Amino acid sequence: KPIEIIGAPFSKGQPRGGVEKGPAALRKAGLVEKLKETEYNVRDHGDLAFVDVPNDSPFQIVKNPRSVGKANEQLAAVVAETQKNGTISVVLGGDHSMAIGSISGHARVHPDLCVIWVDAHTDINTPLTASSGNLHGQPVAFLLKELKGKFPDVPGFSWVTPCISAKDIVYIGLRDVDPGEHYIIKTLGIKYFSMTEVDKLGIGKVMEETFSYLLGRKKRPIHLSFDVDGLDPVFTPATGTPVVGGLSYREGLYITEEIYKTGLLSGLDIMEVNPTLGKTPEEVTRTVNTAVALTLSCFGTKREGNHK
Amino acid sequence: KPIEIIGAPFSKGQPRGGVEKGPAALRKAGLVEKLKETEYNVRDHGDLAFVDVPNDSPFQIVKNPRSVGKANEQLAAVVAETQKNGTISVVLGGDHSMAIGSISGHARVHPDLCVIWVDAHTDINTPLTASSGNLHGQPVAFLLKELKGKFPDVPGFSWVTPCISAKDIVYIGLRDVDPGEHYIIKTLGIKYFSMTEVDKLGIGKVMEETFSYLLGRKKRPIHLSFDVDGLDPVFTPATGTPVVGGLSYREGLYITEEIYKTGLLSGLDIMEVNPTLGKTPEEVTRTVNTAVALTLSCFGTKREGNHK
Amino acid sequence: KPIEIIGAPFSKGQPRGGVEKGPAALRKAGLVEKLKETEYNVRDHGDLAFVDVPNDSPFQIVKNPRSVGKANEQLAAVVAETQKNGTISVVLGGDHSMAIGSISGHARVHPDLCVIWVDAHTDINTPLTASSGNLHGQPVAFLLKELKGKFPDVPGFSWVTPCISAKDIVYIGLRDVDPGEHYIIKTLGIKYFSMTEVDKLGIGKVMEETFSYLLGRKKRPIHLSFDVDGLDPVFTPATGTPVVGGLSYREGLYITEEIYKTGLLSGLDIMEVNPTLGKTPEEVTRTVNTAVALTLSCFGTKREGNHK
Ligand SMILES: N[C@@H](CSCC[B-](O)(O)O)C(=O)O
Ligand SMILES: N[C@@H](CSCC[B-](O)(O)O)C(=O)O
Ligand SMILES: N[C@@H](CSCC[B-](O)(O)O)C(=O)O
Ligand SMILES: [Mn+2]
Ligand SMILES: [Mn+2]
Ligand SMILES: [Mn+2]
Ligand SMILES: [Mn+2]
Ligand SMILES: [Mn+2]
Ligand SMILES: [Mn+2]
Repeated sequence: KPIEIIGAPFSKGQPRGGVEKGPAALRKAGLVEKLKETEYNVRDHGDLAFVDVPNDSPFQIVKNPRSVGKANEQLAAVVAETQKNGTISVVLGGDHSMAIGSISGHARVHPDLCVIWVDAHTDINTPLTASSGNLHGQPVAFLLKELKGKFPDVPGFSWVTPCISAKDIVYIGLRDVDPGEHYIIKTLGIKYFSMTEVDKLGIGKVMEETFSYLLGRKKRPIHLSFDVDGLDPVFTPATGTPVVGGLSYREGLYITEEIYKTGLLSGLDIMEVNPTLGKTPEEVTRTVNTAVALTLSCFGTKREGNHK
Repeated sequence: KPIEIIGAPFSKGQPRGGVEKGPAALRKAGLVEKLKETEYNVRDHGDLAFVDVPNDSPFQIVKNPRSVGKANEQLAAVVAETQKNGTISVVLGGDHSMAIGSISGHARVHPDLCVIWVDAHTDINTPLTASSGNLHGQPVAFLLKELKGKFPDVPGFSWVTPCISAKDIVYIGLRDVDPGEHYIIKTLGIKYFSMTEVDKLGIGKVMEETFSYLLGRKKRPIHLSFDVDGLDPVFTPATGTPVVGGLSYREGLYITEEIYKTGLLSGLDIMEVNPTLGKTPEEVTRTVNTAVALTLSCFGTKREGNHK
Repeated sequence: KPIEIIGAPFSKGQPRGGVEKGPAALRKAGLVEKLKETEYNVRDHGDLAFVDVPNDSPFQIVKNPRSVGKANEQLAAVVAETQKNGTISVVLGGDHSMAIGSISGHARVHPDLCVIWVDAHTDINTPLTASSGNLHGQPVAFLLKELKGKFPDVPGFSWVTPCISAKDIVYIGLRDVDPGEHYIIKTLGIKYFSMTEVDKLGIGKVMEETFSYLLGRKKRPIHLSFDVDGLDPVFTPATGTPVVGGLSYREGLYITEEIYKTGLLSGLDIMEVNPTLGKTPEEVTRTVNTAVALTLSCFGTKREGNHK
């Protein structure tokens, strides 16, 4: 089971600096060559080439609808293709709206997969509840089966097929949820471990519960969508929406180490790394180094050491 | 049900005076406006006027014994008034000596109240054991029954009536306790959770035990006195007496969230916030925001999110 | 039970000159004076003068054998002498290669001693498994019985006799282990607590398990060899081999507080403080003060407070 690195230098999902530079920033640290050092074979697919949809006027409050939908449609076909080939797709991200395509592709092949979403945010606003109108804050809304039809058809997303049930997703790291989002997750019964549950339980018990809940009855593919703002700004400063009181570098690694151990990791997303938003170059260094370390962890690197 | 913001720009409890600007800084951050966005209604009693006592000769070691005792005598009067109005009192103060007026006036109405003292210090020096003479380090000493008549009656504190006992206060965050203080807390059998206990049990079990101790025989009014230096200097740098290795931002919010969950919060103190002590504007903004964040949490704001 | 500080200004164990200045930096932090103020009586033996060996050329790959050996031989005899008289030895070191002499000398007076190694590294590379050739990454290999006869006897170390068995040592803080080292610790079944275990169990649980393991069968003296890089670079930045995701300040203090509480503390090493590797003078003070706080903790200072 090899690894397939897939770059997605896209930012139309949001307004900020240059999240599209995230893939280049990550490879710069030698992420690909480092991955090849694990027991996994690795293939770099390269970065996708996105072309904007000309008259991409806002659909209500939703910005760059057609462009975001066009990019994601392309990504779903690419991820789907590497999934069918029996590989572990790794999307080096731009904004988190690319999770729509990443997960849609992964789900077309492994429909029974589950999603672990590490993020300070739920990204579950619909094109109606979100005032920002930034698609990176609505990916899960476009993917959940229960919200299907709860919002008007959005131009550019007619190819999307709600692929994940509200009970197949687990949030870890929440601390910045909008009113409408908290309503949805609450009314839909979505399982989450906010920073409050993390402080109470400890990351160790959080994983046991995350796994028993998602893998208790039957085992299935795991798709970990990782937003770097999930960890605390001290560790991942170079992101568009940083929130204090985040996951520590240690807890982040624990998460991935545990996920590795399940041997079920099937899809991975490393998103929101925006090098331009570094107050100093070192802040980018920290962000990138933290992202790379997490990525390597998902693939066997253990802090206790490794040997063949 | 209602909430009343009381301002206490008093700094005679310590050699630093920037702590007087605390209320204005918090108010400038939008504390008032944010509290109204909760489930509670809010009232701003405005700031108290502290008439400074002329010939305030030092009482042996104690500094400004009359000026502090008089400022607090008012606070206690103001606080006793809002408490009878059936509202939750919240004091945005300067130094922690004002805890005397806040807690005294609060208990003046609710004598069966308990106290949760979040602080890196015990602030329980008696005018005799204290070596600094700064009253912001002796408040608990002027409030505990067991310590009454155990040190020469200081001038200006005649009006104070020992309200709490040794089994009605719980310390959280201790990491710098002078010898005479450690002697008293243990001789008196005061219940506390120093950083050592927080590290071992974990903040989750820590809150579970304080609530068990203070509210075991019965549910009663809770007074939360929050010294911003209880959180590590990384989070609350703009404060008078900072000590490394304190409670984290997450643990700080955890405490306040839990106390809100009891529905017993009756009195609140947010002290020692001093903007003039911010090495860089971002340090004052960081300190202030955490103080506001801690307050909102006390009144419902949850990290998992909120909706109407 | 008295205490005797022993300076070990040596650095031929690693490539970066400067750690030789560690003992002078610690005293300059008032370590000796702060120690006398606890309940223990203190004596400072001063620093040892090492004899730079002439034709000290590499031994296949290990750098400066004769220099490190003779250096360690000197310390051993000194540590043996102080231990003999019935005092607790505190070795202020240069690089961690001096642990060979600290522990060797300690074991002559207490053959049943156990060892608690706080490090980000296992320092158990052999002259054949290592590659850096630096001996500060091999002290444990020279002390373990199970490792004798697993590599060629090094020139200048024949005075050494493996003193600890694979079951008499416990590691805490591990996060940067070499493949060869990892193979060794799993092969020999050595007990350890990588940051992974600390994240999972909590430092409180880690200490209980460490004591059950080492002091379960029977009670015996404890040797605590503390590498400052065991703590996170945020607290001990001035060290040769910094590694993110380290033990926190609070955890370092919890470890040392629990050790002190056993009453069996007999030998201690405070190593790898390089005051020249500090990118800024404050980073040197920060690392020196952290190490100092750690030591005081090892001899009674508790965050809850102290009093005669
Ligand atoms: N709930 C906010 C959050 S935007 C943050 C998005 B992301 O998690 O991807 O960084 C909104 O609708 O804009
Ligand atoms: N024990 C010290 C403590 S000063 C800290 C006061 B406060 O906790 O209110 O910041 C003294 O007597 O000044
Ligand atoms: N495994 C590395 C570790 S160097 C770290 C040495 B010390 O733990 O003493 O800081 C080597 O063989 O150089
Ligand atoms: Mn996010
Ligand atoms: Mn996101
Ligand atoms: Mn304090
Ligand atoms: Mn205080
Ligand atoms: Mn070491
Ligand atoms: Mn080390």
